[PDB]
Amino acid sequence: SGMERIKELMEMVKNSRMREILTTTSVDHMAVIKKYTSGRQEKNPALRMKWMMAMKYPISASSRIREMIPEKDEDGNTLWTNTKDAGSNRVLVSPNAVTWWNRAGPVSDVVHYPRVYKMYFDRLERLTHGTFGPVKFYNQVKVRKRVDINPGHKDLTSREAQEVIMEVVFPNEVGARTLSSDAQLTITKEKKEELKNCKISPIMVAYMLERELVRRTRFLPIAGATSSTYVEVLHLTQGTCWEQQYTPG
Amino acid sequence: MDVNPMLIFLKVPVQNAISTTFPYTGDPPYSHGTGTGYTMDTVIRTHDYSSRGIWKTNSETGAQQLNPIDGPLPEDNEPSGYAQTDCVLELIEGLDRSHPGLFETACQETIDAIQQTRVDKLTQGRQTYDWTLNRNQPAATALANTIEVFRKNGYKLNESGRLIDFLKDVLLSFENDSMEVTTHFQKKKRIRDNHSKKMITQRTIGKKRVKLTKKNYLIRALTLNTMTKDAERGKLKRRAIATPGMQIRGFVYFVELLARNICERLEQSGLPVGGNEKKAKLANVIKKMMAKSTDEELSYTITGDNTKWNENQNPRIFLAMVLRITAGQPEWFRDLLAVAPIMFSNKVARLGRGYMFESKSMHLRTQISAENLSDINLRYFNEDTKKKIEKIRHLMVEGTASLSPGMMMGMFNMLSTVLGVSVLNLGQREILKRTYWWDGLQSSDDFALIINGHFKEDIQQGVNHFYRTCKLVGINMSQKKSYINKTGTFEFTSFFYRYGFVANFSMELPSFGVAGNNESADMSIGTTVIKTNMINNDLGPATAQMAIQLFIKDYRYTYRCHRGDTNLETRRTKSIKRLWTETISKAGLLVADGGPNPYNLRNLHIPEVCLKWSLMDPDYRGRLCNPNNPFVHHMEVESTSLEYDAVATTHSWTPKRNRSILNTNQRGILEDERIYQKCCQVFEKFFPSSTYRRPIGMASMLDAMLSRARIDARIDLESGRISSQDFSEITNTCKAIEALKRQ
Amino acid sequence: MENFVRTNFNPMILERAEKTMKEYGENPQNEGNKFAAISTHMEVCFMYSDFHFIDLEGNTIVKENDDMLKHRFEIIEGQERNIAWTIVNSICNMTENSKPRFLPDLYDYKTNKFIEIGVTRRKVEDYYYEAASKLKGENVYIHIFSFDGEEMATDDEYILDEESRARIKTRLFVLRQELATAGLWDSFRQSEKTLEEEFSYPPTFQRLANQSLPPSFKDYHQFKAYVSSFKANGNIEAKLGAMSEKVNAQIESFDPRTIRELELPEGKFCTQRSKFLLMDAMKLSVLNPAHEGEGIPMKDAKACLDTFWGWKKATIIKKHEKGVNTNYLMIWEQLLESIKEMEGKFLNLKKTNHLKWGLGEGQAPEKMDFEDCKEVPDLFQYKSEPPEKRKLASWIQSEFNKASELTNSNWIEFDELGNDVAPIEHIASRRRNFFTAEVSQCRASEYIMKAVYINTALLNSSCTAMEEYQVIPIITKCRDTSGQRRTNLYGFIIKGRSHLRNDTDVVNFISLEFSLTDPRNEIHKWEKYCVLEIGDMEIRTSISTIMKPVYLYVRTNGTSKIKMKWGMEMRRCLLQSLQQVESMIEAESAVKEKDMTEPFFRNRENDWPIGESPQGIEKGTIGKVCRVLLAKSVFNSIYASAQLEGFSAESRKLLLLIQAFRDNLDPGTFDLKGLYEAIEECIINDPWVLLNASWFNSFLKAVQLSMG
RNA sequence: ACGGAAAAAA
RNA sequence: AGUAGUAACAAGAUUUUUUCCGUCUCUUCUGCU
Ligand SMILES: [Mg+2]
Ligand SMILES: [Mg+2]
Repeated sequence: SGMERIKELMEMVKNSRMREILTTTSVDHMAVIKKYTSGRQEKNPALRMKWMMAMKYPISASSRIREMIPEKDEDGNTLWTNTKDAGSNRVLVSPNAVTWWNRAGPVSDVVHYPRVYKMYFDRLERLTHGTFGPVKFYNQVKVRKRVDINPGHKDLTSREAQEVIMEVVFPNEVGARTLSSDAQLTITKEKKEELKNCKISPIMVAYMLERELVRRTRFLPIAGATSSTYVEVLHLTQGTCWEQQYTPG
Repeated sequence: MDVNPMLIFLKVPVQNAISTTFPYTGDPPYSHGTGTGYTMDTVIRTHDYSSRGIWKTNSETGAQQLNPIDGPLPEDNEPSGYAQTDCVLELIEGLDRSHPGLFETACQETIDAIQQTRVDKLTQGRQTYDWTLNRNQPAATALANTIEVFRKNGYKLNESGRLIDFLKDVLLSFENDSMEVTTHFQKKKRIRDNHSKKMITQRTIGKKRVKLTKKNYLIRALTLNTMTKDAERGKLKRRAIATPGMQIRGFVYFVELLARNICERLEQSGLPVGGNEKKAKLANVIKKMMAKSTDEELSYTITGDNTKWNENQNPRIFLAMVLRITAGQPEWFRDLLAVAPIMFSNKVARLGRGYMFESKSMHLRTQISAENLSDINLRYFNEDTKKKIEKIRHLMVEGTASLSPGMMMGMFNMLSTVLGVSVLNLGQREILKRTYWWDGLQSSDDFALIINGHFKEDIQQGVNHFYRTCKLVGINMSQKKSYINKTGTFEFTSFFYRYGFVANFSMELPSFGVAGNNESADMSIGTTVIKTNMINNDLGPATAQMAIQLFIKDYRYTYRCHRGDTNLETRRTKSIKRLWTETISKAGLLVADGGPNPYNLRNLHIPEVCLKWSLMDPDYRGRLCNPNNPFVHHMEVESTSLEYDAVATTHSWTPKRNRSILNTNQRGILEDERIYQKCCQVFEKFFPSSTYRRPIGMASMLDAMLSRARIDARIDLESGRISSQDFSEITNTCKAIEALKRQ
Repeated sequence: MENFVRTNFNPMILERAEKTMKEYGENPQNEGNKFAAISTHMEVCFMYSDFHFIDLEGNTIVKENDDMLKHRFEIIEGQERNIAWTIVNSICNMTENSKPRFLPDLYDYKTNKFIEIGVTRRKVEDYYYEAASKLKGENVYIHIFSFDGEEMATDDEYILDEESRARIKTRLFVLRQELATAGLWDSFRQSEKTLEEEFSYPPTFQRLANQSLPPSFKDYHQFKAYVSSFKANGNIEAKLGAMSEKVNAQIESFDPRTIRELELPEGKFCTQRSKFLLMDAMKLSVLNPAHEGEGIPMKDAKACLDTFWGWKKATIIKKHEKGVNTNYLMIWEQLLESIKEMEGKFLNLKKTNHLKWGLGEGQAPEKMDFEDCKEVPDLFQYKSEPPEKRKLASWIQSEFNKASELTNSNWIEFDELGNDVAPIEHIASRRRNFFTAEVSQCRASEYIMKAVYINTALLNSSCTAMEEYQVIPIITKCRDTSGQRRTNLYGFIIKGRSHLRNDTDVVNFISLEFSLTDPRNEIHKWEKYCVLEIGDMEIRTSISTIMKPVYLYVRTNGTSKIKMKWGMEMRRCLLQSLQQVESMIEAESAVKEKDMTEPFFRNRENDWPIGESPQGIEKGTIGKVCRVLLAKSVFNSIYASAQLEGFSAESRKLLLLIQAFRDNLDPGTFDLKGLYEAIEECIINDPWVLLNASWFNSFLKAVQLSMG
């Protein structure tokens, strides 16, 4: 099975320049060459998106889209064109192609958005089943305190949660770092049972477990409760002269 | 009636309407042309506030160097840079005495972090002067070029991965009599344009390799390149910023790390805190200082700015501060932290890219570089530039100006904060034993001073004492911009305290609008910016609703995604109209797909695809969140073709990237980036965590990939995933790759 | 030593030992016996792991060469540390074996056990019990060999065969005899037993270090010893006694009844520099436009031009003094002729000589490199002169008075919101409806939408039509009080040749705007303009139907991508007004403990001072205050300049000094004359900066009258 | 961990 | 001419701290009720 990447490595080591680079650069030096660039880095993207959507082809998708969508819409809109190049791997794409995929593309049965972004669905279910009280008007004595914008796991700190995520998602690249805690192993086995035969990317699973398990803390002006369900609705519950009485679900 | 908006200050206090004093709705002032004149202004202002010092010729670079410290005392209120060494050492000694065990823990944290820091910590700066090319580059490519020119000249200590070994190579590279670099050139060729029939010059960029001299390499290593700061608010005239090379970039990180560990534990330092944590720390020390004033005592706050900060911060004073903070530490640590003030006391400033010269007879304009302004007759410049060149000509060594006194802007922020906090720490009522005493707050140069005393004469005595003690160390308080009132209102780093820090929404106006990445990312950016300004900067709820409406209007115009029942017409109105007419539950269509606006004050913390998920059609949510969607990138499943699914919607697409320059052929300099990206793309086939976390190791990439291939083939053989012929094929291909790397 | 290890070992063993020594940062030259011990450990692990193969059935067979077979052991020692831990993690996540705390040496697949192999020079039992004390807690198989011809495994149960262990013992006895005959045995036997860091200075950097000191010192180590051996003997007071008395911060007391006004500069009157006519603009409107092609700018332009048919021949009424005015007249005639017969969506104009002059084509000198410009005897520098000073005129105060006024058209239409569920959302909706009732019909909203349309269409034409001369009509769309749409045309913009690559590159354009204002009444406002007289209009007032001449203001202007970007984002001005105004509405709501939105808006009491009259200070309501702050933000965005940034930043300190005086906080300055010179430096020629300076002087006089 | 945006201070 | 302001365009090649967001990848079009 792993003969394909080994033949890719042999083909890339047959060339003398890539062999010189792969034999002289270390694993530590690869970060110095992964961020290497020589062209002019494009700045001010807001203005470029202002004038670039006036162009007919502002999106550069992969070449496989030439087999996924037609070249013309029902109204005759040219959805994609080739690039003026003697190669492959890129095509210029109209936003009518995005609307065509959203109105006439293949309907999937499996979607991964309720699972990967389940924290925002939890916040939506807290907001929907909430309870609003009356508005009191008085001078808010707001004190900037450190509060949890993400609660995390109750049995894990930030470092222990990141160690649990590294043991779950990327277990053969953890180095000589073993989790000493005993809830780390239980949460690791629970997540490994939950994430077997996973069809999504490993970094997507790692970021899902990062927004689930790792707690984040910020300094925010708090007038009232400091629980993690009240920091997420801090813009709604308080202002400068008013207080919204809110109870989550 | 003549309308006057200032008269609202007759009823409303000024700090309660200070957002009207910030004109942050128009374009900030940009700088045209070259930063040569501002660089020569900085050099002349540095050597004119220090002109009574000792001039010496450097034995290594041949440059004229000014030594103004321990010089004559200042005799006027002008900005002077004659800092006394013993006063600086007494202030640092009193700072160590009033904070017991402060320098030891900071030096020990720097000891622990020096052993653990790697070379790619230097790929964190924004841009970097590349001495190999004499050009500004990003930090990663400048570090890569420095490492390649070092290890192609025998300096191969940086192959160990540590930053301190790269710094040993940096210090040892000054011994080479002929450093051989990899420069760039161009080939101009007059080819006609095929759309205007006008003769252009197709300059083609290519790689050249030439040898330097020892003095030329030492000039290029101590060179601070210069440019002009753009889009700066609050200033009528522009100024030059500078960037150091890759030799000085390494030691500056360690000195800044030490001074940051010091500045984190000082109660008077406004660095490195920011935002609401800085405001809470500032308010806590104001509450602590106002509770020290007795029932019969006067307290007065100075809002203070310092005039010409970097023109008077001498690097030898910072050398004394580094050697006094690190007293008791091992000598290698003191030398490693002391390299950077030595490299900044011997620095040269690159003078930009010359000027532009206009022949009125031939109707010509030409960019004359800064290295060519020495053999030009002075009749061609204007009078300001002629005065600047006549004042700067005796400092020019190899196209750069000598800048031994003073600093450039933003170099040592934390160490200067340490010096200012030491001056603030002098005036305790137990150290002084006088009638006046002070405390305060210190940024890089901005400060707020609180002087308590029994009478206003004692307040004036304390102000004079603080001013003259700042003058002893080269800190010149701006008398034009500092002002003193009673305690209760002041300003510090554009934070206005009027019995509590008042809000300022006008400073956060350019963060509104469509950010310009894609559809869903800009929706999240807009709603999070409105929510953040509701929380922090006190954006009111009705103005927040109007900000939601203005963002939705600008977002619907920007991505041409107006509502499906509109009468407007764009390039994508027919597809959005078809999607609007064929959708049963139209309240689940996204704004990027011509749906309604779902946002209000209660749901700014919820993304758009989540908030509309209960209202989406099954067909629409199947097509929108399709895992086979082609607009995003899919990763291939590794050995542990078949690609992974996609979670993002169809609105997380990639916009087109333009990188071509006018008449420029850059296929010689981009092929290195292409081969580097090929090697980094094939490395992740064997190590899938190299994008989540940075991989470590001292072995090469090829040895790591062959070892991972062999151990994965053996695990797949012994676990029952592959066959024996697969294992034999992988091991024989690894043997063939080893035989290719041998011979 | 070192050469014995380079003689009596295989070169691959030396390569593995060198790669494992360089991982710790120690050369074999500084430690030769450690290099010999590492090479001996490597060779013993290699002789343990080699020539042991597992067949297809599973039985471990010993082969003489590598004849399809797999190795029995996995070698862990000799690799990199991260490579070895990757191998250990791959093994431990295939079986159920717990991870070893330390790196082992081999791994036997036949018994599934990690193997630690130590090669000692003491007795084997001593190093065995030392390793068992070091590895107490984990199940790692140990196998210690020594140079004494004896071994010791764990529980004396050897898993390797007898022949390979006999070869190991014979090789170690050969190495012991070779170390005896080289006189190196007891040195290597007593070579056992972390290092420190070091950072020395090379002589070039030492000579740089000697020249980076205070001028009394000549060596870096001398200054280092001085700083390490320094105690304070009162150096600060000793230096303060020697400093002159003329270095002091003498607090002069601040009183705004004693300070002076700002000195506005003296010269010619300030000129209109906006991108369009603000108060003088006359629009041609269509009410409910239902023509074929509604939405397209040129179709709406022609449909608005069809509403006015009083086109007489255009004559130059007010000349541009520095420019050829017949070129402007021919530009307008070419524009009208090309409008009256065209097809398509866009109108690109023919590049005629008068239009080339008006758009500045060919005015740039040709750019060459200095290598091809070496014998040019006329190369003089660019002129970097400061701007000329200008005097304040009354037209900018007239513009700001007209820009705060209500009109009969809803100029800004806000998009829909979500459902209001929370009670604070209903409160904010009521306050937002009050804000939109007071703010949408303002002249500043018309200027916002005019600037947004002009900068958007100018940016699109600049980025898609870089060569052609695009005609961009000045179109806005509004809704009157009847609830019906209206499309207004203010004139046209002929775009230049916009090949802008830098951020500050200027695209020139020509603005031709319709108006009814005579340029001879206030001619100093119109220096940069050429004004024609293009028509006559029957203006019908309440009494008379008069024939007012319709003029056309033609001028050459220019912009850049940054100015167009900040022109497109002018609707955030609506934030900067209303967030201020709501905060005042919030402030009283903290004192009255109720919702003070409706008492502020409905109960019109004229609470806030917003005007100066010949009578005195005039007061208006909160809606007038919101319109005034909206017009202030609009004029800050339109007339943005570095002079405005400098003036606002420097006058903020004087406003804060006046506020500190009014709080009875006893304000004091150190150099008020220098602060006044810093404020008055930024008042040069911008009309908005001059108007804000006059506003500051009027506010100063109002403060001085308020303390009497 | 990479990249982008805004602000502050020189 | 004009933009503009200490110097450029008028075609020819991003220094330090904090906050927030995102994640693997090179042609003829200008329409904000
Ligand atoms: Mg200040
Ligand atoms: Mg300053």
